[PDB]
Parts: sequence; C-alpha cells; structure tokens
Amino acid sequence: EVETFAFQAEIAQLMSLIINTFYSNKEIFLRELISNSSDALDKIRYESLTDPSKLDSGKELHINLIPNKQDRTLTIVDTGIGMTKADLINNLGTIAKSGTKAFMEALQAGADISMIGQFGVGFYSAYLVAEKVTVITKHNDDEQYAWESSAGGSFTVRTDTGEPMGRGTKVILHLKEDQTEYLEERRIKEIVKKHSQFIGYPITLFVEK
Ligand SMILES: CNC(=S)Nc1ccc(F)cc1F
Repeated sequence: EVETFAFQAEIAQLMSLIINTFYSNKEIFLRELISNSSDALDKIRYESLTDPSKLDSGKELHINLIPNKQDRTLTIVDTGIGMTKADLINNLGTIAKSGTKAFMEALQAGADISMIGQFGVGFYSAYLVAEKVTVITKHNDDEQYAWESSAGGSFTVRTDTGEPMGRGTKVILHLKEDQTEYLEERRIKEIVKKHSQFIGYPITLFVEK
C-alpha cells in the first residue's frame, strides 16, 4: 500500500534548482545531512533529560555512514528522534515553504547553494549527488515508514516492512553514475574532517568487503 503525493510547488522548484544549477561544490550534501542527524540526536537527547523512557527504543546516540559500491548507495544512519508519518509528508519535518522563499531571496542577494542549511532545507541538497533518495524513519510515537522520491514533482510514503530500526532515521542516497567518489573511503573521510569535525556524536564510517 503506497501513497503518492505531489510536492508543494515551492519545494518542487527548490529541487529542480538543486538538480539543474551548475555548481561544482557538491560535497556539502554530506555536511548538511550529518548536521540534520546531529539536530535529530539533540532532540531525542533533550526529551530524555526529563523522561528517560524516551530512550527505551535505543540508548546509543550516533551517526553511521555506510557506503555500498554494489548498490551504488551511501546511507546516513542516525538514532535521533526520527519522524512521524505526518512529519515525513510535511516536508520531512522542515518549514520548507518559507525556508525555500528565504533561500531564493538569499541566492539573488549573493549567496550560493552551499548556504542551503541556513534556511532549514539542507535535506534537499541530497539531490546534488543522488538520483533517488529513500528515507526510512521511526519515531517513538509512530510506526516505521519509508519516504522516497526521484524528484520530478512527487514522493511516496509507505509502511516499511524492512529491518526494524528501533528509533531514528536512515537516508539512503542512490547516487548518480558520475558521483561515485562519495563511496570512496578516503573521500568520505576528507569531507567529514573538513566540514563535520565538531559534531558532538560519534560518526562511524563503515568499510566494505
Ligand atoms: C522577513 N525576512 C527577511 S528580511 N528575510 C531574508 C531572508 C534572506 C535574505 F537574503 C534577506 C532577507 F531579508
């Protein structure tokens, strides 16, 4: 049972701008997704300060980076607060309509795509390097869901029958054919050291057979 939704016009416009603008500094997608994971981890940590049972779904607070060259995927896993179905549909828990408006206003006032995270829509920088993005998520107050989009104006949401995650979010980047440098260990390490050196959660880069 799969539900298909239209993006709001402004988000479709943001995604087409990210996909079609010539902009060589694509590596910032990873900084933006790690920053989103850190924000999600901060949220569940804050809730746990007054209600420890919020961590019954998992006490460890971390970020894993999992490249898979066979599948041509880079997955960013975190054990943060996750998202409900309603959050997923409402632009993955962002204020993306007003964030896109602010981002566009900034781009015409000198900004570049790398500043996208300052406008709360850094998730969509995934489409700098991915032809398709799958988001698997589990929030304490809802069931596990999979969101997916290859852009083109629509996204899908379905109940996820995959491996249970406990709590958190997994962003699966199905990389464009010419963006496979982001599966190479040395390239991912370089990006994490350059842009994510002060993130307050352990970031583990998995290796492959
Ligand atoms: C009321 N909001 C304002 S003033 N926002 C705003 C956003 C991006 C800019 F580049 C300039 C801006 F003024």
